[PDB]
Amino acid sequence: SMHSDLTFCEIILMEMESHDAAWPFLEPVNPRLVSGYRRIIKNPMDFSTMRHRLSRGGYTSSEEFAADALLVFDNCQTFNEDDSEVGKAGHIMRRFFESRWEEFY
Ligand SMILES: CCc1ccc2[nH]c(-c3cnnn3C)nc2c1
Repeated sequence: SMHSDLTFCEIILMEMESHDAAWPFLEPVNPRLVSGYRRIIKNPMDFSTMRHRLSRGGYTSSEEFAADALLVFDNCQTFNEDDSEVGKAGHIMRRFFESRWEEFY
């Protein structure tokens, strides 16, 4: 299970999930709602997958956790136009994440 040294990552992820701009990223991009996603995006990532991976010990380091957070935002900017609702949400969430991360790094 999660090592206590990563509790700060657990908190950041919780805070991300609570943000209104997080709605596109809470669960895996859902083929019932979004077509052609995995055709383009080879490494999907979302906050629920991160939350479960973190809790079960699937992140050894904060670097691995942050890499998955950045994958959420990188995938979003690959798939979505910057002026789309989901594209804008991704940029909000990247800034929110980086601002919390930079309190530690
Ligand atoms: C469950 C509600 C919902 C509906 C549409 C969505 N679209 C995206 C998304 C994420 N990254 N790219 N897209 C297009 N998340 C969504 C969530």
